[PDB]
Amino acid sequence: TGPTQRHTYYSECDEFRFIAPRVLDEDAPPEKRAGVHDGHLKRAPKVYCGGDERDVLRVGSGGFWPRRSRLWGGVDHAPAGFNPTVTVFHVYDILENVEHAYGMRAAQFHARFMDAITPTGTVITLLGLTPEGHRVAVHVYGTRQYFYMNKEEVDRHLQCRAPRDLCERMAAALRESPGASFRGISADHFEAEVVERTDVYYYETRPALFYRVYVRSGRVLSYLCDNFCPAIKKYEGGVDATTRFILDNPGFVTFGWYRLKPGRNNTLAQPRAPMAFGTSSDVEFNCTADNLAIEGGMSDLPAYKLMCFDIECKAGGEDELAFPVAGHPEDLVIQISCLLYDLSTTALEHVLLFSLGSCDLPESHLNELAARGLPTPVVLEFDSEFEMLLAFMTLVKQYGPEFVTGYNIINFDWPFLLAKLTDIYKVPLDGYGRMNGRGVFRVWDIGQSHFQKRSKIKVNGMVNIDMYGIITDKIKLSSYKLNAVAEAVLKDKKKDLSYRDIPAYYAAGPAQRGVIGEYCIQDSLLVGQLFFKFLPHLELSAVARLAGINITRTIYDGQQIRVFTCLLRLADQKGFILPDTQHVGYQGARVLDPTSGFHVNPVVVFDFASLYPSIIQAHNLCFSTLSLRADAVAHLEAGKDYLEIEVGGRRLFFVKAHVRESLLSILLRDWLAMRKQIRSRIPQSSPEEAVLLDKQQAAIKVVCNSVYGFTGVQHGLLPCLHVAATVTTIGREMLLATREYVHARWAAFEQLLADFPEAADMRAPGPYSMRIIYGDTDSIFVLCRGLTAAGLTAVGDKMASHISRALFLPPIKLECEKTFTKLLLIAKKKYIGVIYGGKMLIKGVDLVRKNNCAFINRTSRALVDLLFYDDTVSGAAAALAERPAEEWLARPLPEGLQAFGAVLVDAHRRITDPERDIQDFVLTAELSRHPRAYTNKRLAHLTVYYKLMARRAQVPSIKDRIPYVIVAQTREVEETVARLAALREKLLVSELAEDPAYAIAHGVALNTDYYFSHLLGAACVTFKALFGNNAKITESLLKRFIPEVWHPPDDVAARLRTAGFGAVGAGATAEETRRMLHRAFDTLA
Amino acid sequence: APCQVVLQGAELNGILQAFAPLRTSLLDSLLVMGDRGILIHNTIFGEQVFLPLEHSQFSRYRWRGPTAAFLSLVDQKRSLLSVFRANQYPDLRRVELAITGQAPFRTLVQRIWTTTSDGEAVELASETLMKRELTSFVVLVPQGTPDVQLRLTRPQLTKVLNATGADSATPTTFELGVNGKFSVFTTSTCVTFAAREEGNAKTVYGENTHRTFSVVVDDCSMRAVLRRLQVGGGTLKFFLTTPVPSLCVTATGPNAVSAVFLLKPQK
DNA sequence: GCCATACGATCCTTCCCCTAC
DNA sequence: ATCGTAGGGGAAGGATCGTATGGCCT
Ligand SMILES: Nc1nc2c(ncn2COCCOP(=O)(O)OP(=O)(O)OP(=O)(O)O)c(=O)[nH]1
Ligand SMILES: [Ca+2]
Ligand SMILES: [Ca+2]
Ligand SMILES: [Ca+2]
Repeated sequence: TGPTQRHTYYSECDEFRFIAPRVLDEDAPPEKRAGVHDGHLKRAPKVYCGGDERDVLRVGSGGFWPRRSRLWGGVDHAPAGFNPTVTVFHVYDILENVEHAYGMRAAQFHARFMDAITPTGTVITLLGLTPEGHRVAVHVYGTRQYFYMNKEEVDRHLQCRAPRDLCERMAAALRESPGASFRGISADHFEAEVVERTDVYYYETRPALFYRVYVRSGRVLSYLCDNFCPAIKKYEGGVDATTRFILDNPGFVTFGWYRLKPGRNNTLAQPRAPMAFGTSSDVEFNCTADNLAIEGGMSDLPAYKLMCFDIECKAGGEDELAFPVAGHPEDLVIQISCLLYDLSTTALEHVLLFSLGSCDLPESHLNELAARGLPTPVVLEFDSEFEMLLAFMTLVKQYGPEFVTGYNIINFDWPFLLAKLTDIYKVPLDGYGRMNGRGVFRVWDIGQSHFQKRSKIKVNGMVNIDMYGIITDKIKLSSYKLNAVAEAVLKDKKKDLSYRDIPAYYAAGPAQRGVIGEYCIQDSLLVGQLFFKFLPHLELSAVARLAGINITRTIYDGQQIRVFTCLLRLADQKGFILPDTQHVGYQGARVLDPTSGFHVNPVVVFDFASLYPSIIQAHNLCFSTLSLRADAVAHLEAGKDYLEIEVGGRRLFFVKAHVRESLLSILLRDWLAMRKQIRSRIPQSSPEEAVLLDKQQAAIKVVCNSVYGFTGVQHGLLPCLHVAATVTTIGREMLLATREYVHARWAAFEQLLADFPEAADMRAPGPYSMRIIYGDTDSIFVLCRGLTAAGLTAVGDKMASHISRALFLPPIKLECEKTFTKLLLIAKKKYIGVIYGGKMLIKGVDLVRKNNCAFINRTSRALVDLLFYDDTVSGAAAALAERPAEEWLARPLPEGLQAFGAVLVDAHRRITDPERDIQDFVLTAELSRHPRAYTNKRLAHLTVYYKLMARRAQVPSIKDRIPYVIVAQTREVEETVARLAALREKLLVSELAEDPAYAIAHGVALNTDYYFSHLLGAACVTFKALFGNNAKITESLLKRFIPEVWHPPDDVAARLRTAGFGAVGAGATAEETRRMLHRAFDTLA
Repeated sequence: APCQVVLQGAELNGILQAFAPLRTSLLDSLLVMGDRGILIHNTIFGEQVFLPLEHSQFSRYRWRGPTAAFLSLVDQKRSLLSVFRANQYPDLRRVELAITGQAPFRTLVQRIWTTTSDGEAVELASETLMKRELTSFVVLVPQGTPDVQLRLTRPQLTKVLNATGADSATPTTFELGVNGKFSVFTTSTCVTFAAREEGNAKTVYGENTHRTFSVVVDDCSMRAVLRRLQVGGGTLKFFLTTPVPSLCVTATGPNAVSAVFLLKPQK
């Protein structure tokens, strides 16, 4: 008949651009060997596999890669009589597009599906899988966006009654728009009605009448909200049609199972004719919102497909050691590795290796793969790069991986492939997703614009999950390279291949290409192992289902959208409407004064559980429940019915729950259930799985606490700083009240014993001195000297319960978290301690920071373990506190501090020997902004960035960490610095950093003085609490330990020796030197 | 203390008198001690500054181990020799040096007394200093025959020091005389002395008759350092016998200081 | 005694990195 | 386009100050 929707993706090709290296044809003499072939070739693209030549666009019978697509270029490649039945299907993604009756007049759609979109319409497309395994795309009609406007304002400014006249005026305004695109729009496209609504802001607002406007398009609503009378307040003008469809029908979810049911008037979903298919699914349906129901029975994922992919490039122009550039035609993608998994059993299904040229994999790799039962790899050889890229795109379109993954694909792989496909070969990739055309296929980066903070990729019906982002926020490592993380979490030491030896391997022969392919397949296998070890899709799907947005928006949008979408449900349910509005803002928490020092007595820790959510729930803080002025709440009993607070010099009133319940209270109540469920499985059975449930519950805690951030965002969407400031003030008041209550109750001599008889057993010699020594927001450290640490856990729990019962109303609960045995307080948010069980906790100091090298960290860890574990040094450190630091500047140190000097001298000896490992002296600094957005421009890592850019190396992105090493200051180094400063326009500035690879290649000596000084500084700043928090005295005492007091002549010894100068000391250890002294003195005296 | 050293007021007066012109330089210097006394070594402007202190200059000097070297500064900007300068502490009573420990771990502890308004006890306890052994050290001291000597007086420095001080471009051409004088014709000043070496301001009253030293200096700098040490005058000792000739200017008086410089080794 | 000055430490701001809440 | 605020600590820069003496007193 004829396809109603044109298939933009390639299906028949005859002409293509031929670009390939010249070292592949027959290995020609050096004359015609360098360079890259270029020109226009007129033939059908083809693929080679095992000596078999096939056409890439030759769907049917024989094939090399697996295919899951039914149609191909208007041809039904399905068996005759294929009419599968669909009753239950799991939907994973939701689409949205625009359709017109004129375009769809060729199809055989029902009247009910044509009258609802006759001028224009929006159709919600749900993509999923049937239990059998058939891809299904169901279309839902009858959904229109709507927004609220003030009836009084439009009646006063425009003076137009008869709401149809409002639609006529809107259509007239659209018709006279400067752009010649709103043609044919009339009043029939708009539907204006009168509704009774109440504004969410403030408690004194009275319900009023609003014009609810339904618009039957997507860009029309945006244009009306943007240009049409911007002086009138608008409500919910930014909510998309997908959210409207989700929230209008109760119980609907964006990720889960759905069931097709008969409609209102016994109407059924219409299967779509195969010729009129708009997607690449096997079967499609047409229905409305009345035909769909939620099935609570099935709760397992269907047989989805995952594609872990990776690409490799090789510079083909001059200076082959330079990094490849996508814009350069000579640079090519030599190889692509693609591993296809099934997301129902976590089992390997297919392995593919696209290679440009012949590639014979080594037999060792094949034997290793066969030993583990993995499938035998399939290698496809291509004559040009365009053929390989077209084959990869065809595989993506045909197999249709529902989930796609890799490592650093958002920043390197996908942009490179897209640039090569679009800027060079001019290929339309709009229809290469799941839609047959006019889809979304794009990548956004951070760049200079501060609007975005994350790099995103949007593909319709394709969930891209880069593992770099997942690894970045699950483990803490100085370097996030593939080898480092592989050795860290997988404990698998894997070989690596840089980009400086790839050209030699490629020009050598097919065996080297096979070696490269082996390395790339190992890379893809490692990425898949990480993906299936962490399983991000389950967590992201759960968050998307709970929030009410797509999984893609859950991954890429942020945290404000989830809270806004989840609050919109309650806003619509309660009759409220959310208005549209689009330096430090307010005061935060309080940190107490730390009594820094080395405490040997037990230290217990008390902390509130879910501080901010509990405060919001208990005190009824919300947008609707707030009055900024008096006489508007002056009809209720004071105190009992409302709470008056003093925030920022202003009095605020929050009425109690029994009068007007908070909207945010139900938000937090719903969001905390997931965390409670997650934390209930950790202590059941988890030898090593609990490390992932901890991350999951931490993420849920972050998204729960994000409600306060959302309500405290300045210049955001739906902001109100009053609630956030009230929460902070309440938290500070609770902290101070807890401190005062603990000080004034159990601290005299016996009150703790009277309250708890169990204190009779645990009583060390000495009087009670129960006091608070440190506080942070809601954490309180209590130094319980004179009591044994074995009886301060149950007692601590009882005390926490008593305090929570006697001071704060529910759901605010304070619990005894930890119990230190030896504490070392340094400053605010910086302390190292030992738990009663035996574990050691480090917070704040450079040991747990990512900008310190391995040598200093190892030495500091050794010193900390020495101090906290050996009895002699601990006793000596305790005795150090008796005298002030000044006395220690002229008195010998206690005999205990002897192993400290041993560690110091060992570190000094190890740092001053030939052939030092450069990897132990590398530091890392994170680039967070664009280089042009730096005021200082002197940071010792922007220098490395510019040096890497100058030599055409791998320029780091705007969110990864640059490593560097501080080289020694030599005359050559100084001359190079001067030349660089002169061209790019005394003691040298500390911007001596250099790329570690460059230092390894050129063999540059490292600045030992800088590293030793930094080691001493870290050691003194960590242990300055032992000497009364004085940096100078501690530094002098630490430097006293070192034996680096060698005093040799500055290359003038030879001249004096030639003048007849006696030698004293040094190698002459015998007695004549004494006579030499006489021999000197008789010359002088 | 196996090597305790006690310096009382009787020798403290002499030490203070010796250090009175030495208001600088020796603050940043090395101190080598053995069984005979203390030698202070410094490298002022590439010039070897040496201060000897014999055992007879201390009341209770004592040593038991081998030679040792100590750096005056302790924890930076705190010199062990700060007691012997001008009138920093106008109540100096006694000086104690406490060497304790093993041969490679010997430590010097300095404690200072004070003549208060009604006492002469320790009192001062926060000014005690501790300095550990320098471990590996090599010290080169000028030794050899003094060759020809001479008793240069205070007024002579107005013409033997402030003559050229301008490197080899304007050198002093260190000589004595082709006929038996001590006239050092530098470039134009032509300072003239009569030598008259025994054993009149023209006569220099020399000793150890050589009267052949005529080798030019390596580079004429001098001046400042001798000005810096505030030396009134002293004896010039020559070391041309060695392959590298040297010149040593040693002051006159108790515990004199010596400035040592290297001449032209061409001969 | 003098007075002059070029050295030097010595704070004191401001900006940028990661951490603890 | 899209969570918030307190804290320490290293590094590069500008202004401040306590002395060390000499030129000059003489
Ligand atoms: N806006 C915002 N606020 C945060 C954030 N983190 C902490 N807070 C403030 O809560 C202080 C207590 O933090 P916890 O880590 O104890 O958390 P908790 O809720 O008290 O839970 P536990 O006490 O059980 O750890 C955050 O990421 N964003
Ligand atoms: Ca790669
Ligand atoms: Ca990679
Ligand atoms: Ca808490």
